[PDB]
Amino acid sequence: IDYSKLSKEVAYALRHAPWEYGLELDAEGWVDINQLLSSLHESEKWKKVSEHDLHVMIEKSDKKRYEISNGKIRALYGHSIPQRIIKEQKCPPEVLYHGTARRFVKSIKEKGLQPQGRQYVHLSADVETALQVGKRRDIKPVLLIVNALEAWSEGIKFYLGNDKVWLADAIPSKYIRF
Ligand SMILES: Nc1ncnc2c1ncn2[C@@H]1O[C@H](COP(=O)(O)OP(=O)(O)OC[C@H]2O[C@H](OP(=O)(O)O)[C@H](O)[C@@H]2O)[C@@H](O)[C@H]1O
Repeated sequence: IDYSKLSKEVAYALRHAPWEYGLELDAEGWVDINQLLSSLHESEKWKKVSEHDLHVMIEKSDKKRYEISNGKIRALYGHSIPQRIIKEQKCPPEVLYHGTARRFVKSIKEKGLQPQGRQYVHLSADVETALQVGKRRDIKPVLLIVNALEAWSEGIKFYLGNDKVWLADAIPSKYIRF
């Protein structure tokens, strides 16, 4: 089992297109794990995949993308579906980070950080994690430093993703150090 490719398939089902797998996510993103497995088994590549394989995929991952609880599974962040995933509001640390591509910096300066295709702006707890986010689009990514606690004190909402991935509503440029 190629766990990296399996994770990409699971991400598509749990973040982007659950309907394509015949799945319906609840308000917090959960779906029955046997329903996900049944849907994965529609694809020739994944007919061997067991629940055990999903736990191992999670255990071996660089990132805490998914969690399995009481026979249900969800993605913790990254969703793009029309129905807003309900996340817990959370006061952020003083500073969070956002790694991006050079070609987006002018637009972020003018408009702030926007959720774009996702439901939430995604932020990083540390510099190295943020640079890895930016490296997905740019070999020379730009580190943005977000005055997150200041933004929160002025009404910008932040939400729990995981220990390394923070979520937010749109963040005005005034809170972003370039
Ligand atoms: N006003 C504006 N004008 C122009 N561009 C703007 C803009 N505001 C923001 N942008 C940029 O628009 C891109 C959005 O791109 P994305 O939706 O992929 O967000 P992201 O890059 O944060 O990545 C999410 C997670 O996906 C991966 O997680 P996984 O590995 O899949 O688990 C990562 O690790 C993350 O945690 C980003 O470049 C923004 O900088």
